[PDB]
Amino acid sequence: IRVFAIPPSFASIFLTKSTKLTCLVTDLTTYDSVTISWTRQNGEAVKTHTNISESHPNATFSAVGEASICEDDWNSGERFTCTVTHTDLPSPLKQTISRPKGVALHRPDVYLLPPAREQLNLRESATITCLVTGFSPADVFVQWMQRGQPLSPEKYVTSAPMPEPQAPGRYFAHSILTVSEEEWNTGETYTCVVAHEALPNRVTERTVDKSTGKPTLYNVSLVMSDT
Amino acid sequence: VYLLPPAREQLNLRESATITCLVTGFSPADVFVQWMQRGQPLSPEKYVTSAPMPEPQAPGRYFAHSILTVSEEEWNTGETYTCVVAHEALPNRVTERTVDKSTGKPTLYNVSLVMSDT
Amino acid sequence: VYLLPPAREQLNLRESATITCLVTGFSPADVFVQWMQRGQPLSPEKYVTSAPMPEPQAPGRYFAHSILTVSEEEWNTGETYTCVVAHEALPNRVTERTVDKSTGKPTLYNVSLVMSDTAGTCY
Amino acid sequence: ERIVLVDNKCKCARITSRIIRSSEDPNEDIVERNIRIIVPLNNRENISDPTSPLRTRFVYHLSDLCKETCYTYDRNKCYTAVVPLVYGTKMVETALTPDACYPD
Ligand SMILES: *[C@@H]1O[C@H](CO)[C@@H](O[C@@H]2O[C@H](CO)[C@@H](O)[C@H](O)[C@H]2NC(C)=O)[C@H](O)[C@H]1NC(C)=O
Repeated sequence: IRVFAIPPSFASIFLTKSTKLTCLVTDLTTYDSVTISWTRQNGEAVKTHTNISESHPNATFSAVGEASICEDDWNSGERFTCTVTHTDLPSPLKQTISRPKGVALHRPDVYLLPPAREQLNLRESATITCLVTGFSPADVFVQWMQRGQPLSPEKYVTSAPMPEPQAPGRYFAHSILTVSEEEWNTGETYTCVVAHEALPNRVTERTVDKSTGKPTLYNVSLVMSDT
Repeated sequence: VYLLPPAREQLNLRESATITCLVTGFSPADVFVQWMQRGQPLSPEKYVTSAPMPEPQAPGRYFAHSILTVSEEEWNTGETYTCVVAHEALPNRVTERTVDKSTGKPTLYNVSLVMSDT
Repeated sequence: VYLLPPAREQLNLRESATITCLVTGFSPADVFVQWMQRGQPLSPEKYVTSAPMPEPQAPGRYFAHSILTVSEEEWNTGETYTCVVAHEALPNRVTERTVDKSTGKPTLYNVSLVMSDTAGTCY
Repeated sequence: ERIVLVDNKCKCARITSRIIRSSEDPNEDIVERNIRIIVPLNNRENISDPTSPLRTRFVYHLSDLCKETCYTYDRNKCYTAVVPLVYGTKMVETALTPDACYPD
């Protein structure tokens, strides 16, 4: 019986305007009559929760507590409470979550490093490191995008925030992508996008192909007519 | 270990250079890293590695990464800055690679100026 | 309309600074021209105006001229001596053009291309 | 003292000019046309679609721009290319340069 309280990402909101907030309990016992109630800080309950979990195949039993709120309410930053009331421990545990206050806004500085030439000599796989830096608050979101088709996340892996050594407040993150070298040798640029609530239109992005990233070759051919 | 030198863009800002040391696809877990330059090491505060993550594409061969961040005003000077890796599976238990500025420098320019008035 | 500057050898006698305004290949005639100097029309006698004699090779188009002199010592302040054409067949019925010393042709370039990744910006 | 004949902030060209009023001899002066270009060798040919090749040729018909396919991100007016995001698909905006697309 361990409960994860899952606040939606700012990204999830801003791409849905649907600020569902959930809390999951993991590896408890799936009896029936499993009961969890969402309440505000006031104690007053809120809208219910449907499509709740069932018994897991590997005994890591679960139960999703769905909820909803108005976005400004979360912006207002008041504590939210889903409490587990099941006979396993009919003692009501307290899952209280909020939004921190006082965090300033700071922007991602998305560089994008290209695969090391060495890795291009093992002759199969290539790796690209989308990077974000020096930003506040936490919880950036990223995905990778190329040729106008999205890249299903099982290609890429992303870090989570963790403070800069130098910046007292600003976090950072990563992302990693693995691709066949011939695919990267094909040209075939790649674009990593980031969405984060200090970014003007909320979304910036950068790209790289073989030619942009660390080229050995500079071929300008510039013509200047009619001086 | 593949070491990657800081982005031109970051050096454009010429603000602070971050070097990323990217360990790959290995087993088992419990890798370790620390940063070495001129043979004496740097405090483990000057860099940060999250512990091993699973790798998606391959089965549970792991990866990890630490990032060394330095004054570019120094990475403009040399300071080869190598990243040491410890792993039980390693035929000598300890590997290093390194990089400096002259590691992504382009070889050749190919200028073609055709100034004219036609 | 064009405005040719004086000749270099003109600018060695050291008195006569001729200036030429002009008009080319147009229909119809009756066009009026005048020269403007800093929003100030010149002396009408100072310049001398042509009449629209017809084109040599064009079917029926017209062209005329006008010439004006000043002190060549003045051809150091310059002030580009704007010649104001005035023809009916213009979108606003005036197609002013002007020319000064700084205009024309230099014989000392120095092109200065630079080259960098730190670009795509145009500060 | 120079006279900017052209300043094209989306080609990073800047033709100035300056009469080098000589040693105080008679009017044996020569006017002087400085030029300057900062070619990027980083951008696309479709400046506003980062899915194209980079660039090789940089053609400057100065006649044309002594007065629209020009290839530097002008600092002040900013760009964007609507870009799909998936959370289900969604076809959504972007901000291809920051610090200038700030609706403020
Ligand atoms: C190539 O560039 C052209 C113009 O430089 C782009 O054309 C339009 O760009 C606007 C930008 O907001 C879009 O809203 C339009 O939908 C574009 N029109 C078309 C027909 O694409 C063009 O988008 C660029 N290429 C690509 C692939 O986007």
